[PDB]
This record gives sequence, structure tokens and C-alpha cells, in this order.
Amino acid sequence: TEGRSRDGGLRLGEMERDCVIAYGASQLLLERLMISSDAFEVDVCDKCGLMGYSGWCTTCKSAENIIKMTIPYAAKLLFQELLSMNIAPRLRLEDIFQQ
Amino acid sequence: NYMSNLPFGLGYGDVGKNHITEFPSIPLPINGPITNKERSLAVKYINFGKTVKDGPFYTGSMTNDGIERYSDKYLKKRKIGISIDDHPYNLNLFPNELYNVMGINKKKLLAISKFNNADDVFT
Amino acid sequence: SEKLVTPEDVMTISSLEQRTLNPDLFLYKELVKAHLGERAASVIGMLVALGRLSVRELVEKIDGMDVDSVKTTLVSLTQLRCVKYLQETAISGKKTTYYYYNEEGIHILLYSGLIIDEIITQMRVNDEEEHKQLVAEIVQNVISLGSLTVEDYLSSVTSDSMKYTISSLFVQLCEMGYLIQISKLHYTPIEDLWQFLYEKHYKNIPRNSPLSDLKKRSQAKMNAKTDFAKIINKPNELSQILTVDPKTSLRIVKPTVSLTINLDRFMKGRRSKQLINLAKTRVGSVTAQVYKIALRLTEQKSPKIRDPLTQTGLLQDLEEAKSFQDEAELVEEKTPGLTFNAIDLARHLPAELDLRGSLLSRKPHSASLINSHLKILASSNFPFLNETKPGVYYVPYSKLMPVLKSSVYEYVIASTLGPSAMRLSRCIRDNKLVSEKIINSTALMKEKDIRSTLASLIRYNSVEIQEVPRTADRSASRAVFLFRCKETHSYNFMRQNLEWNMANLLFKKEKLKQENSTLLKKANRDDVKGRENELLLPSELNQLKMVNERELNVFARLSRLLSLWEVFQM
Amino acid sequence: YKGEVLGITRFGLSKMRDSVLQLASFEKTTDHLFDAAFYMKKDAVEGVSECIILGQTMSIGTGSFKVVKGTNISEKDLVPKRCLFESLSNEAALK
Amino acid sequence: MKEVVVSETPKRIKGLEFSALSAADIVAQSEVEVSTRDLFDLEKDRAPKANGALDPKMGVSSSSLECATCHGNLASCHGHFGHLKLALPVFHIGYFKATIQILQGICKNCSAILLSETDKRQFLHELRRPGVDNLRRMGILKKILDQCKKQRRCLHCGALNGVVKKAAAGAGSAALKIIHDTFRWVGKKSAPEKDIWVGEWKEVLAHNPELERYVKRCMDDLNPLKTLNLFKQIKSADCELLGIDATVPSGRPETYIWRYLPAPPVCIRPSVMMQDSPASNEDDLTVKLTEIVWTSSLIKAGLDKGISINNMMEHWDYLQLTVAMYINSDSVNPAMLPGSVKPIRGFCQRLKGKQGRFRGNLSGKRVDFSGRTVISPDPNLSIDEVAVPDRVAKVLTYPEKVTRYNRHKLQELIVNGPNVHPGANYLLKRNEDARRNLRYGDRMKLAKNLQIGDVVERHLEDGDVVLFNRQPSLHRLSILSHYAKIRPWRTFRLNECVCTPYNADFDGDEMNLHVPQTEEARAEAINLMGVKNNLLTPKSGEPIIAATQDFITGSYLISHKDSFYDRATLTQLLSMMS
Amino acid sequence: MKVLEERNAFLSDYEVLKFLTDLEKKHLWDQKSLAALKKSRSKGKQNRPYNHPELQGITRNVVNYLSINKNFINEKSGISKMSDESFAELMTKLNSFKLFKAEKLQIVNQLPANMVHLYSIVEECDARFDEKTIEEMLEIISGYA
Amino acid sequence: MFILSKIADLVRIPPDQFHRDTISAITHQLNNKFANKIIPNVGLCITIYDLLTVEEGQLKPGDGSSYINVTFRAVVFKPFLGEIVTGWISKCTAEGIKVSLLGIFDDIFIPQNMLFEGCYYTPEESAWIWPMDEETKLYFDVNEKIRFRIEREVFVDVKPKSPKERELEERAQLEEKPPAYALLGSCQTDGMGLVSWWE
Amino acid sequence: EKAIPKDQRATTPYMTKYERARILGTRALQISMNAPVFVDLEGETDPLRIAMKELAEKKIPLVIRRYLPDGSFEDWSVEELIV
RNA sequence: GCCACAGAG
DNA sequence: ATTTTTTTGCCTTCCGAAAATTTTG
DNA sequence: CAAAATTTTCGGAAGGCATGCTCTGTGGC
Ligand SMILES: [Mg+2]
Ligand SMILES: [Zn+2]
Ligand SMILES: [Zn+2]
Ligand SMILES: [Zn+2]
Repeated sequence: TEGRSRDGGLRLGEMERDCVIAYGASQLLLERLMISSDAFEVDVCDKCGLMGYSGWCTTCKSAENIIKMTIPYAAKLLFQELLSMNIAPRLRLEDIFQQ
Repeated sequence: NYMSNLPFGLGYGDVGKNHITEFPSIPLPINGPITNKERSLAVKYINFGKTVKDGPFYTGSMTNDGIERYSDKYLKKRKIGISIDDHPYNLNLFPNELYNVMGINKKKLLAISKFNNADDVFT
Repeated sequence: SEKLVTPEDVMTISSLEQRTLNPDLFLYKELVKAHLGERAASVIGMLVALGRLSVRELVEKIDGMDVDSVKTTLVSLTQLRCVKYLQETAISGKKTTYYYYNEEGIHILLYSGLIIDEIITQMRVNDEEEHKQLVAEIVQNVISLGSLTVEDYLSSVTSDSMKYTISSLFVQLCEMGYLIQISKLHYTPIEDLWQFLYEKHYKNIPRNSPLSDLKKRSQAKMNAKTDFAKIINKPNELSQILTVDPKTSLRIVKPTVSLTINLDRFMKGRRSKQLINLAKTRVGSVTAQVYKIALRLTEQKSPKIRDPLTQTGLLQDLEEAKSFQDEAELVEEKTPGLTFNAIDLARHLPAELDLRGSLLSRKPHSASLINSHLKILASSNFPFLNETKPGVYYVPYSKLMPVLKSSVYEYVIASTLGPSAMRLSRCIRDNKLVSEKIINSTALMKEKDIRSTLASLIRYNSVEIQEVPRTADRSASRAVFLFRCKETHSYNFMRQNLEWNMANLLFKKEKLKQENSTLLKKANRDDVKGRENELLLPSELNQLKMVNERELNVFARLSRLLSLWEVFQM
Repeated sequence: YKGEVLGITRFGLSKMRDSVLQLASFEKTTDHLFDAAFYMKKDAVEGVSECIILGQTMSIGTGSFKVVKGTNISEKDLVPKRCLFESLSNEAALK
Repeated sequence: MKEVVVSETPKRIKGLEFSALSAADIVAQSEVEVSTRDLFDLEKDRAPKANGALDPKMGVSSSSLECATCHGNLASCHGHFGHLKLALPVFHIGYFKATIQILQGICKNCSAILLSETDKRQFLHELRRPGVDNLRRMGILKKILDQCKKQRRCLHCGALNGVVKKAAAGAGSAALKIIHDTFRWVGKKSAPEKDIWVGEWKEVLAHNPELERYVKRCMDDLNPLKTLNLFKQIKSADCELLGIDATVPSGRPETYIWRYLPAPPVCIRPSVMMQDSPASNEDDLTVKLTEIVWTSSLIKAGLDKGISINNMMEHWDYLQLTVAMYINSDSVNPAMLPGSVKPIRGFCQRLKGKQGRFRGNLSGKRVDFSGRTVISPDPNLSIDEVAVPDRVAKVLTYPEKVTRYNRHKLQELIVNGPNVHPGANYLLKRNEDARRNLRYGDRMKLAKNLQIGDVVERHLEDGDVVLFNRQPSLHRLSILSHYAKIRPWRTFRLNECVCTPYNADFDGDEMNLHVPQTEEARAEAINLMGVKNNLLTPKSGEPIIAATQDFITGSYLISHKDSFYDRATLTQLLSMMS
Repeated sequence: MKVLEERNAFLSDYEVLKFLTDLEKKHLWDQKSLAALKKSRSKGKQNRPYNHPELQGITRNVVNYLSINKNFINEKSGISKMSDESFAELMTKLNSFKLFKAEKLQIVNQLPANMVHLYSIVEECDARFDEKTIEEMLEIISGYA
Repeated sequence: MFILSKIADLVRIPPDQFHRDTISAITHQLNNKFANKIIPNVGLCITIYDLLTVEEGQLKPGDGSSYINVTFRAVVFKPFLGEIVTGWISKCTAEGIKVSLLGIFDDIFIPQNMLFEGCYYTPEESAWIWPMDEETKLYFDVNEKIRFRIEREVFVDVKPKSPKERELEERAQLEEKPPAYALLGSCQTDGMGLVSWWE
Repeated sequence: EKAIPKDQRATTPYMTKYERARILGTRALQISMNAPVFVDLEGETDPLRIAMKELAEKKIPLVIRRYLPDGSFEDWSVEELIV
């Protein structure tokens, strides 16, 4: 929340974000802007690229392609808002390790 | 309030539901019973589809274990299939870049399926 | 379903997922997947979706298929005439072959049993079982193989008399236009052919001409037009039958020519059948028989269903459109084989037909009674026939096909949305632009019935609202709404609707066969056939009966749609 | 570097940058998102702003390389074990 | 036995594929259809009514209810979508200009694209080059649209095509209307369409002459129903030239016209808690959703019972305006609605501005483990140190994982507890999911049973790495990383040599203190943003952390030419600096 | 998890038994090892065995299945008594006959002593082999190398 | 009966396991993942035999455990078609007989379509009777050493159901599934059946 | 196949500041998860200082995989890199 | 909760 | 149903109107 | 040669954005 009357947190705005970028600190940026603020474990379907729940994809009606990831909750809220605006931000996933 | 005024024809108890059906209710008159001529026409469709499906030009969808037994001997081979390159192609009807997947100078046989006047469809 | 239906049930028992597909792509992909394999279906679908594509583009646009598989399925599609091609060289010198999709092969696959039945009926071989079976099997082989040579077909037949009868039947098919010679014309596109001819005859004109640019364009396009007509009319000249008397003085088609099915002649026959069905509802039954005989006599030399020059993009000039209309009106009349008299029809009437007492003058195949039938055909409200001179008649196709389209469309509306919808549509079409009050005055039924019926008609593009704004901002309350009927929009929408219905029916049939594949594979065996009641369980027998009945109903409904869909192809 | 003088503005960034999330987070979010939806463009997540929005490691700074732990397994430690049955079996006597 | 091998692979996001949901995609992701204007039913103590805009199947807005779809509370529910079928199609305000452009490029009679085959093939070849970026793609698309505009008659038919545009270009209902002037380029003569038009108007003016003054402004309107029906038979081969990829089922023009409205989950449009009334205020999206339901129900009832066409068109325009306000509130004037003022918070208003999702919650956001305090000088600290109040240090914690090298230290910190500053506030066990507050337990059994994988949130101690920030962040030196020291005087303290990168003076400045919560972030902060490693500004390479005022003066007075010290004063000065 | 090839090689029951006995000796899972250290005396060394319960259970079940006698007759399986050179010489005796790889594998796995069981393992036994060769192979198998 | 499968996998070695030998840690992780579990469309895995290739340990940003791509050969229990094997009868039902190979795999079922002709089941004593001859007093007694022939192997999918369906199913359960791997035994030739009968 | 051999390495042999920071963070995260250390720690408890001590005399078991923009990578041992 | 001004650097 | 404004600058896209140029008769 | 179609140029209006970055309070609906 905002303000010390609500025990709120201090805003790390765009300028401070960009100052952290200028140092090249990728992990510090990830920790400040995802881990300590709005981290959220979510289930994404690998086929249709949409976003599921409880290890289940409500579009494909199957649990075969569900992948658990961690995203900021603001990203999830933005994706649902865009889906409500008839915009489909289908995520595409790739393996982290080249194999 | 945006939810008060109504048109003259409508009433207050008729609005507010919005149940639009997903299933249609206006059928075409083609849904009558089948006749003899239509049944012969339909079995002609079925026979033609069966002929094309088993023909040389199908290009299908995109337990043969490695162990060898004595029962593998005295076992019939399934069916010697006629391939894509076993047809007498007229080479003037095709582009030059498709020649290498055909049979330019290999064995050619023309598979002919005989029409069956009897109705293969069981009732 | 009075209770609430979850979106699960909506998605799984209804056709909502199939309503988002383009009807042309859906129908073509379903037909190719039903007849050929899934790889050919993928290639045809990508060709429809992306337009023309090279082999490299087809490889890089379809996942999981390499160059060899693409080339193999392209060969398979090309043999069945489902893919057109054009080989063009760029300025840099590289040569690329671009493959199209052509509706000719897909319509051949769609009309196949109808084509076979038409061939069986149109040469009066129904009385003779041997000739009928031979004709059916040769037509089925021609359609299934796309194009075949007579020598290769006869190489599988050992009886000399059987070979002679097969050759005679092939000659009979060739002379009446149903089998033609396949060539690179049937694989080259019409638009590309006309573009090539126009460019050649434009570059043929030398420089520094005194005539202007428009005159140069007109001369080049006239020369290209006559060259295009001469090229298109080539397979109809019977050049492949001219080999006469190799031995014992009989006419046989050449053993080195590739014969194929002629779709245009079949569509001419379908047009004749549609006109006969239309005439059956206006002028009698004996008069309908006379009209049937007259149309079947002048069926082979009737004008084509669609003039290919109209598909060259040349209709962007109004002068070209009216020139096409004038040329069609002239060729429907002054063709030597189209005009006919009563004496000509007297030689082809069946023995059962009498004509004797069918006419009452006041309140043996005689020529006067035939002339009376042709007169009442020509004097009817619908222009079934027109008289160039007293006693001679011809079929005015260019003035009869719009009437047939209008009647079929109006009766489809009457059968689906009710007769009041037909009355409203005809009232709006009679006087072109009308208000609600004028509709209520001219068409005597209740105003709320008018409003509900036209609201129902709006959803299918039958009635278009013309808004007349009476304020600076076009508010709906202050404006006044008139109604007009647009023919082209309604015909296009109904054609697309029937196409989607055909595609949905084929998809349902394919899904049913896929889900009963095990029983269908067990039943479709040589030993099991003819012994179904013994080697199968009663439950399996009942399931097989139900599946076969459903498939028969599907194909019959598809035929009935085809009788209703080709009218908008005209 | 794009052949013309673009300028540091929303119209300059609309031509310089082909990404969607970077342009949406800067200025005129609705128009950019709806244009991306209509034209069906694919946004590769390589930019820093996209990695920040989606919560993953940015590709510059400490993310411009990958840390790998060198395993100490030699090749001699990975020789195949004794497969005795498939090695002693021969079918010279059928055939 | 019977278990199946399961394999999980770590996956990252490779890209996004923006598109628009079709009807099948909207219904497929839906859980219940919104088919009631009533949010609550009055007979069940104001419960969320089934098949309403606040149906439980979309989620919960309160912490006391259950989702009845995934059966979870407000904390563990991701929210689920509903769908809402419209009685008549309406134009999407977001895709409205795209609808104008795609109507300008097709024939208004047969839905064919207004291009010759040569131009079509050349443009398709241009669009398919390997090095095509967004700018070149939009340039080619604009060229295609211009060439389509210059076409006077179609190629597949002889129909006349004029100019397609907005009706009035304002802010009311008329701003969401499409008009096609067929006879704008009619010229002088030879137009059969003009003859048909004048025949129609001669026929209709025979009964109502009063419309004669309005014939000039009468042009071919394109209502969303006719526009959708015209889009439906657009050939897929022409969709690439309009900018739409037709290789996917959802890549069609008719997708960009509102037929099914996806009702958002209630977890993103929650009901606000009460302030002074027993009732709870609803979000603007829910109210607009109920209004859309009511208007669509009215339109359906009018179509099924035969209301006047003027009323049907008025309610169609009202539905279109309501959906437009639901998507973008400032696109149309609220005064045009019959009910209507503060403009509602639409979906576009939630995304734009400094308080939107992108700039207020995605690019920058509020963080945990941060403190803000007035700053005061302290020269006795080293330049790489900041003094934190012990009151602040007892709140800002660092989660230290118990290892074999720090077990006794964390045992002692757990024993000390939350009140003594060298202590800890929370303990999280290896096998548990919820951390236990350390002010309620035994604090001696927990210390003795400290396993070698626990996470104990110890107080911020001396030597901890912290981020120290001043909010006008002009350059990267405005945020640095300091080693923490613990002091009792309730203010952040930094050496005055370090206030120059911050541009800070001790006249009331307040600064921020972040505590990185992971080892990687801590090491990156202390090795890339340390004061020792950032003595030089990157703008020019000159030192930025150096002697400030009152340190230059004293050094000058020491190094003055007439400064002479005996051994006692020399030694005292040397001890004074070390 | 990708299966490069479903069947890379064929394992005789002797190879599996030998490998799993070596595994149990390495991980101190044998009955002697668990009875000596973990039972009847205190664990002053605290040399705990391998913790993995699922692998221990499956290897105990397999070693018990392969350790009890093969049911050629109604108390040892014989494969628990064989060695490498005995396996080699017995198998090279088995290649001399007209047997296939699967038939030889089944012969090595089960060690038939019953006449009808040897009938059951190999197909077309009467047609392919006369009584003399069947008697010789039965004597060779029943002799246990 | 036992074969070797070559499988490529990605194993995560936690940093607290760095003190062990790398081969031991990789084998331990693979044993955790694979031992006594059904490899789909392959069979039941017992123990990893050996490792053929190991790649370099790659590290994910945000975690210290090393991820290694490893190719390994594992011993999998997959009786090929036509192989005979000896089991112990566990339970006999109306549809057939259930036999287990002494704890390793308890999912072997022999139906009536491929047992001895004319056999019948008596619910009074829970046994099947084979009328071979006048001395027909032979019983498929439980806990007895039967010998059978594998005739078919069946794999099913482990596809879970909808979360609402799963929730209501467990709610009803609070108020049997097809195994992923199964084999079909038979008795169609002399030499099958009990061990003592053909003594 | 994308690995550049050790002889044909072209990237600078000096360890950049970002490589130092990432190496220290990774080693501290490993030590905080109870990994063994290869230094004689003199009562130090914080993993970061142990990681600094490990880097001080080059007793750290990691290598750096530098990606060139084309796709080929380049493996440098941390003890090989000059700091 | 939304607005509204008031201040701090 | 009379009737104020309450920062200042910059930028692109649209859209008739008029001008410029080519193209038909 | 000048009437008619096509294309380009040129305006004024219509949209949009900016009008710092953080932080602390109150008062009224
Ligand atoms: Mg100050
Ligand atoms: Zn999915
Ligand atoms: Zn939920
Ligand atoms: Zn057109």
C-alpha cells in the first residue's frame, strides 16, 4: 500500500528502475521489482499460450501442457485486463537450458 | 438511470434477461426421409470415397518388434501397396521440379477399381 | 435445454468452434481430408489461406513436412486436378513454380456421385445393365485417377469384345462432351493466361504508333480476347477423336491422349435440370416434358455457366461489362445448334408421351401440339423461351438465370422464415425503396408483424436499412429509416451459408466415421461383407446399421444442398 | 542508424522500436496494444522493459552471460558397462 | 508399482503473440454466461446472484466466500472469465479505425480486395522479405490501402466503390458510424448504380416529398450487422494484404467486431468495502456490464416482439456507446446516454497515465523491506557505510538460511528474540509453508531444534548491504549501496563526502533504504553499486565522491604555509584521523 | 525426459541378479549387512545405509524373485549360483543349436527342467528338433553349466 | 523380461550434494525420479544401469543447484510378446484371474477369452476348475505358483480430470483407476498353469 | 557444435565487473544452501564474505559461458580469468 | 474508496 | 430554457477544397 | 484545343501527448 499511515511501501519508480538498469544489476532488479513486491506462481498452457488455474487449462480442457512459472501479479492482472478487451497476449515458452 | 425508459411496444416484465440461444431453430426442408434414387446416389458417394481412399494417391496422416521368432516365418505379408511413383504419369501435366519424386523410369501399373452395382451399405 | 447450459456443453455439443471458419476453406479442407489424406488437406488449407505459394514457402509454412513430402503430396493433388500451377521466371533469371488451388478439382470431388448418376442417365443406358455398369466404372475410374489414357485403361482388360465395347463407350462419352482432353490449359490459371496474352499482344504493337494509348490498349485487349477465346475453345473441337480407320474402319479415340472429366458440361446439365424443375412449377407437366426434351437436345452447345473472361479482372471497365452482356446475349441466340423447331423436337419425344388431349382450344407427336407447347412456354411470365422468328425458339439463358436465382432464393426464404417473409421480401423488391408505412399500405398485414418479419430478414442480409438523417448528427431517433433489397449481398450470403452447411455436414460425417473407425474397419472386409449377421455381435450389427443410415442421410442432405447451392454459382 | 533522423519521441520510438510492451509502457498504450492485436505482431521478449514487465532476467549487465559449473566427470568414468548377453549372442547357426 | 514418471522442465518466456479472441475462444475460456441484470438476489440476504455480473463462478470479491469453480478464497483464486452474448453486433472502439481501413480496402458489394493480381503479388512479395520490420510493414500496408482507395470499380464485379469514412468525426453516437459515399467519384455520366439510386429516390419521393432536402446527405450506411456480414465472405487470401494473418482460426476480420463480450473475473473488478452504509459499492465495469446486459435484453425483446425500427436503432446505438464506454470512457461523451459527471474508469483508463498498470504497477511499483527517514551528517562513519536507527533495524529484516557455518549465530539471534536488536522476528521451517512469529513461541525449543535448512529473518545488523536512495533520481549515483551500521538516534546518517552524488543537504532531506532479500541481489548491489566502486561519475570520469564544504577549509588551514606544529600537536592530529 | 531408443539391449536374469547383488553390497542393503550393523549391536560408527526407500524396496523384491527357485519343478534358482565363465560356456553351447535370440534368452532366464516347459518356451519344437537334440539340450540345461 | 532403455534427462543436483562424487549425485537424482515407476509406453523402471554422456552443469539465475543434461541406460521390466513367466495367484474374480510376480508388479490379469476351455468359477470356495479329464479335481488356488504367457501389453494415459470434478469426486469419496502399464496372461498350450500339475 | 575451442578464443581474458558480481552472487547462494567451501574460513558466517575469500585465491568451482551475438559461446575458467 | 486542496526535498 | 475564462507548446492524421497534370474526345 | 478524369498539394480542424520524481497530512462526498 501507499503511505506510512497504512504501513505502506516505498515506491521504486521509473527513474530508480532506470538507475538500477544503468548499473547492469539484473538480479537486483528482478528481486526488487518481482520477488519483494508482487511475485505470483501461475500456470500457463504451453499450447494455447493462455493462463490456467490449479494445473488446468480452461481453454484446451486438459492438464497436459500446463507449466508453472513465476510472474509479477501486475503482469497477470494486465493479461486478464487485455483478455477482457478482446486482446489475447498468448505467451510462448522455451526451455531455459539449450540441451 | 439508463434503466428506466422503455420503448412503447415492450413491457417492464419482458426485459432484463438476455437469454440468447446458441442452438438454431430454423431447419431447411432438406431433412426429409431418404428415397431410392438418393440412396443409390449416396452409396455412389461412399464407393467413390472408398476408391479414392485406397487408391495410389492418398498421402496419409503425418507390432513390428525387433525380436525375431519362428512364428515370423510362415506369416503372410500384409499387402504390397502401390506407391505414389507407380502410376503412368503424363509428364506434360506436371512441373519439372516434381519429377524426382515420381517414377521416371520404374515399373508402372494402373490400378483399376471395378464399380459395384450392389449396395455395400447394410441397411 | 430449458435449464442452464454450461459453456463446456456449448463448446462440446454445438458447432460453435466451426462457426469461426471461412466456409470456402472449411469446405475445401474437409473434402480433401475426406478423400485424400491429412497432408493434402494441410497443403490445400495453406493454399487457400495464404494464396499462391512456392514449394519452399509451403515447406517453411507447414511444420513437420519436408521438401520430399510436400512434393509428393503436390504430385498427388496435381494428378486429381486439385492444384493449378504457374512457372514464372523473374528478371534475375531464377525460375519459380507457384502452385494455386483450383475449385474445379474440389468441385469434382464434391459432385462425384452426382456426376456418375448424370452420366448414367444422360446416355439412356439405364435399360442395358452391361453398358450401364461399364459406363459407371469408367467414369468412376476417370474421376478417381483424375486423367487417364485409353491404352493404359484397356491394358487391364483381356476380352477383345469387352475392349471393343469399352472403346465404343469412350468414343460415345467423347462425342457428347462429357470426357475431354486434359492439357496445360486445365492447370494454368485464367487470370495469368489473360495477363500473358494481353502483355504479349501489347508488346507486339510497335513503337511510334500514330494511335493513342487508349486505342493501343483497346487493340491489344481485343487481340488478346480473340486469342483467349480460341485457346479456351480448344478442347471442345474433338481433335482427339479424328483418328479414324486404323483397321476395319471404326472411329476410336487415340491411345496416346489423356482423357479427363469435363466439369462445364456437367454444370450445363445441372443448369438444365434446375430450369426443368423451375418450369415444372409454372407450366404444366407435359409442357415440362417438352421443355426437358428441348433443353437436353440443345444442352451440349449451350453457353458455359461462367464466362472465363469475367474472371480475368477485366470487369473494372463498364464498357467491358456491357460488352460481355451483349456477347452473351448474342451467343445465346445465334449459335447454330441452339435454335430448334417443333419438327426437331418431334424426333426425340418418348413413346409414352402422347400430347393428344393436353390442350383445350376454347373455353401422335403432332407438330402443331408441340408448337402449342413451345408457344405457351414462350408466352409464360417467366422467359423460358424466346422467338427470334415465328416457329423457331431458343432458350434465353442471360434473361432466365436471374429469374431462377430470384425464385430459388425467395422460396428458400419462404420455406425457412415463413411465407410472410417471402411476401415482405417481394414487396420490398417490387418498389425499390420504401418506408414502413408504405410497406403496411402495399402489403396488407399488421405493423408489428412487418417489423418483426423485417427484423428477422435483416440478419441474413435480405433487407438493408437506408438511414435518412434529419439532424446535423445522425441520431437514430430523429432520422427516418427506409428499407431496400440488395440482390448481390443476399445471394452471396446465402451461397456462403449453404457452403458452410455442406462443410459442417461433411465434418460431422467424418467425425462419426472416425469415432466408429474400429467397427467400420471390422465390417469393411471382404470376408465379413455378405456375412454381417453371422460374424458380428447384435450390438455391433445395430451400431453398424445406425452408422450406415446416418452416413446415407448425410450424403442425401449434401446432395439436396448441392441442388440448392449451385444456383448461386451461376 | 535507421537511415533517417527519427527523434527521441513517441513517433520516433514507434519507428525505431518494433516491440509492443516497450512502446505501450511509454506513451499511447491503448493504440499500440490494439494495433498489435489487429496486426497480430509477435513481440520477442529481448528488451529490458519487457523483461521487467514479465519478471525475468534482463539480457544486459549480469545477464549477458551464463554461469556454468564444470562437472568433474572424465570420459574414462563414462565407458559403457558389460552387456554380456547381446555381446556373446550370434546367429550364425539359423542362417 | 503404479506411479508414472513425471518430468518438469524449467521454462522461460520466449515471446508474445498478440491477437484477438474469436467467439470460440471467448466461450471456451468462459465459465458462466452473464444473463441477468441483477447483481444480488434480495431473498437470500444479498447473496451474489447466479448467472449475474457478480456470479461466484468468476471468482470472489470478499474473503468470506468461495469460488465454486476452483473452490478457493480470495488469496488463492486466480479469477475466471464469463461471457456475454450480444443481441446485435456492435463495433469495437479499439479496432474501429482498423475497421475503417479494412472497409476502405475491400469491395462493398462482394468483399473482394480492390487490387489487380499483379499489384497483389508484388505487394505480397514486398511483405514477405526476410528483413521486413514494423516500419516497412506499415509503409507497405499504407501503400496497399492507397492503391485500394484509388480503385474506382471492382475487378470481380462491376460494382462502384466510393469513399468510406466516419459519419461526423465528433464525440457522440455519430462518431461511431461508418458511411460509404458510392457516387463521390461518379464523374459526369455512365453509372448504372446512379440510375438505380435515382430510380429508388424517385419511387420513394412519390409518397413522401418532405425527404427531398435530405437526399443529398443520404449515403450507404454500414451498420455493424452489415459490416460483419460483409467481413464474413472476405477471402482468406486477401487477409494478409490487410495486415491479418489467416493461418490461425482467430485471424479473421470478423473477430474485430463485438459479438461475444468476455465478462472479466470479479477479482480484477472487486466490490469496494463499505464506508458508511451496509451496502457495498461496485466497480464501474460491473455496472457497465449490467447495463450492457439490460440493453441487449431490450434489443432482443424488441426484435422478438416488433418494436419500432427507430427505437431498435436507438437502443443499438445505446448498446454500442455503452460497450465503447466499457472499453474506453473518454472516447465518447457520457451526455449522449439517456441516463446522463465524473467519467467512469474504463479499461483504457486503467492502463494509461502515471497511475495506470504500465507506469504505476509494471515499470515501477511499491516494494517491501523499505524505510524512509530524515538524514543527518556523521563524519565518523566510513564513506561506504550508512547508519540505520535501531528502531528501523528491528523492522527491516534479512532472511538468512541456516547453514553449517552460521547455526550457532542464528540460534543466538532466535534466543534474543524480536525485542533485543541482535535478534530475529520470524522463523520458517524446512518442512513448513507458513512462517511462525518469533514473539509467541518458546524461543528456546525453536533455537535448539534449528535444522540446517531453515530460514530465519534476522534483524538488520552491522555489515548488512543496503540500497540508499534519494528520490530525484537524475543519474545512477542517486542510488548507491552501503554497509549498514546500527545507531540509536532515529535518523539515517551518511558521510558528508557521499552527499554530493545524492545532491543532498541536511536541511530536511528524507531518503529511502531498501534491503535486498536474496544473496544474488545483495552481491550485485555491493559489487556494482558500492560507494568505493563508484567514486567517479560515468558522465565524465571525474570524481563525484570527494571533499565537500568544511573539509576543504580545514584541509586548507592545515596545509597553509604558516601552519607549524610541534610533536604533541602533530601526534594528536595523527591520532585524530585514525 | 526423452526415450532415445525403447530397447537398447537385452538383459539376462543372471546379469540383473548379479548387478543388483553388487548394488546391495555397495549400498549395504543385503540381509547379512543389515542384520550385522543395524541389528544385534549398537551403531557406534553410525554408518547409516542408503536412505532411498523406493530403490531399496524394488531391488529387494527383484533379488527375492530371482533368488528363490525357478519353477521348473515344485530351493535356489541356479542363476544365483552361476558365474561369468559358466554363463559364457553354457551360452556358447546354446548358440550351437537352432535357437533364436528370444528363445535363448528365455532358456537362460528360466533354466527349464520340465519336458513340457521346454516344449512351451520354444515354438515348433517337435518339427524343428528331433528327440535326440531335445534330450541333449535338456541335459545341458539341467546340468547347470 | 528385463531390457535396457537409453534415456536423455535433465537432473538437478542441489548444492548441498556437491561434496559427493558427481556420478553418485546424478545416479541418486535419477533413482529418485525413475526407480519403481512407469516410464510411459516403455514399462516399469527398476534401477539406472549406467551413464553414457554428461554435459556441463548449467545454472539457473536465482538458484544454485546445477542442472546437468545426462544420457543414461536404465534397467526396465518389459516382458516382450510371447515370453512366459511364473507368478503367484493373488485373487480370482468373475472376469478372470489376477496374478502378481511376488510384489514387483501386481497388475497381471488373465481373462476368460484365452484360458482353458470349459473352465468355470465357484464363488463358494473362490476357485476355477479345469475339466481336463476324468481326474478333473484341479483348482486355480490362490497363493499358488502359476505359469502363464504374456499375450498383450496395454498402456493407458494418466490424464487428470477437471478440478471441479476432482473436488466433487474426493468429496464423495470422503463421504479404482486403470494402471498405466498392464499385461494379459493366457493358458492356451500345455506347459502353462500351475507348476505342480506338469511336475 | 557452437562451442569455440580453447585455442581460438578471442574475448578479452580480463574478468569484467559484471562477471565478478554474478560469480560472487552465485557462490554466496550456493554456500547459503549448505555447499562445501574450499577455504580455511576463520569464523566467518556470512556466505558473501566466504565467496569473496574463495575468489581471493581462486578456489571457486565455476566457469563463465560468454555468448557472442552470432550464437557461438566461449567457456572461460574463473581461475583462468585475470582480476 | 473517490476527489479536493494543503505542504516537505 | 439569458449568461465568462481560469497554460502553453508540439505533433501526426484526416479530409474536403483547390490547384496541377494527364487523359479522353 | 479544352472538357473530364486523376493526382497532388494545401489549408484548417481534430485528435493526442506533455504540463517532473517521491513523500507527509486534512476535509467532504
Ligand atoms: Mg535541501
Ligand atoms: Zn491451453
Ligand atoms: Zn476461482
Ligand atoms: Zn466487387
